[PDB]
Amino acid sequence: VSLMEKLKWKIKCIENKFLNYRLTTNETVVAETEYGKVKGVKRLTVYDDSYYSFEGIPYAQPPVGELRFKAPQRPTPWAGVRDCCNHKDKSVQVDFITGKVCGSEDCLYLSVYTNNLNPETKRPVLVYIHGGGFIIGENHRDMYGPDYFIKKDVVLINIQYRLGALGFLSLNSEDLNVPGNAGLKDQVMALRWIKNNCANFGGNPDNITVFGESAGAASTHYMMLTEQTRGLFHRGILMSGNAICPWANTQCQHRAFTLAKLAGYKGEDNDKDVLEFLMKAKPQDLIKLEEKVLTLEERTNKVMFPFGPTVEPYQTADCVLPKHPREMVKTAWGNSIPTMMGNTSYEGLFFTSILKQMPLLVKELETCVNFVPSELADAERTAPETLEMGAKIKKAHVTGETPTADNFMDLCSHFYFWFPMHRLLQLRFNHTSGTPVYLYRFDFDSEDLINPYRIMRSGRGVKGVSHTDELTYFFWNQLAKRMPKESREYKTIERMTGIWTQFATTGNPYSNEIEGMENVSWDPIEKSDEVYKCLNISDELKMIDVPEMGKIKQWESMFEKHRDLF
Ligand SMILES: *B(O)c1ccc(C)c(OCc2ccccc2)c1
Repeated sequence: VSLMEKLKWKIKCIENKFLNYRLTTNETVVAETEYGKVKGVKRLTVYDDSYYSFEGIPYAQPPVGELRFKAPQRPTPWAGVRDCCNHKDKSVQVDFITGKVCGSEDCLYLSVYTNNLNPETKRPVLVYIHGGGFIIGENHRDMYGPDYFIKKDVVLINIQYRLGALGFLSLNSEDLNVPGNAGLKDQVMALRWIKNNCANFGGNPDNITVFGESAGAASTHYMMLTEQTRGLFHRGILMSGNAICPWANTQCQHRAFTLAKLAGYKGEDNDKDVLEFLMKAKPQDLIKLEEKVLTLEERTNKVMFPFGPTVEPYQTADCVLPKHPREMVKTAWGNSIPTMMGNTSYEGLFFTSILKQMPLLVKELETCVNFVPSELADAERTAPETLEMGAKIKKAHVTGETPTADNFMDLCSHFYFWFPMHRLLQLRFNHTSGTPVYLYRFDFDSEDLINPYRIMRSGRGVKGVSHTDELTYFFWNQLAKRMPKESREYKTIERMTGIWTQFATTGNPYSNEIEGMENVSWDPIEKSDEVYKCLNISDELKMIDVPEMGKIKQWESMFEKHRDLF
């Protein structure tokens, strides 16, 4: 990231700290939890609203020392009152702006926000799980401020969970108790805390909605898939992701040795010896070297992250993913709660910055063989069958005789988001009680209000609605500002928080009380539908057939001779 954007960011960080101070009030409050009393504080917003804030509520023991890489442990209760008037640190990660490692192993906290601690009615509880490819992210209000949602009468909860190798190391040897998915197990424990404590904050424990974007959507989907969470919540929203996205899981059991060897491990590839070395390493050393773990071959085959959610090699008490996600869909309790899913109208624009530094990626579209789903592709991607499958992809996205950068990013929209969504819907339809699933398409484009991901994707002055552009209209961030009440951005904020709050409340995202939705008839998807309908969210709200449908069917056609793997 440029020095200009670095200094720009440092300043906004300095501005955030002062604005945070200025929007703090002297009205502190104490709430009960099952682990003890917590002290919160009332905060203000730039729109002259206010909310009660509890940050730094632990839901697990700090996963340090002998607990590194292990499933989370219930936290120790306290006598007296715990200070929750400040946030804790984020999980150890590379700061995308600075390039330096930041955060802490001591990161298993959540934050609780509401405009009223003693509401007349038990309120809907909305639980946000952040994305960041399971390797970055936080619940800090500089990125995920509740300032917009607290205009609504709900309780909003933002969780953290372990990232990177510290969250997702996985070792085959059963004796070592490192099966993988520690970070997902973190989420499970936070959800359990939420179920048992939201009532203390005005929440209705019988009306909880879990939602997340990108890896947070994959996370939400995992929480709907695993038996560990059966009946814990009542609606789910998957924003630009789910568990069967190719980036959402990986078999990484062999990569722990590689990481160790990157960090100076001397010895043999043995799970016990590799673990012992990894247990003593500085956590910042491991996280910084994570970028080097994937092989050239793995990158070529579109493995995006070395460590992430995995199929656990053996079962344990807290096991979250005993089988591949496709399999877990067959029996998933979450198939039977109201569900909303969606994507932006140009997801793949997110990969602009990556394409810039690696222009040759565009030549992958010559045959598109590298984008053929890995389960269908041969190892070298040289089989004539793989060339045939790649030709189907090529026909779907290459518009001229030579592929362009926009063809690449259009392709990415489907490989990473739209096609996995299609597969999920079709799979789920064969295993559901009949609860509704609604689709949205976020198609609102502005650069008058942005979020820091625009900086990371190098999308300043860039047109189209990228992966993460919707976050701007759900959460306050330190790059935001007060918008005029009549502006299209402000209207979109009210629309997005409105629909999300309507869906969380009733399991149905339609309400006549939301501006622009007067002529909207938002029906869910049925198994018999050959064409998906979605609410296209733009300056106007309009129900349309998913424009991406034709391309989606073209991807599906690669599976013509392998229907059992679709
Ligand atoms: B969603 O959580 C997500 C989807 C796809 C990608 C590539 C992704 O990467 C985020 C990231 C990239 C580079 C460095 C740090 C984070 C996230």
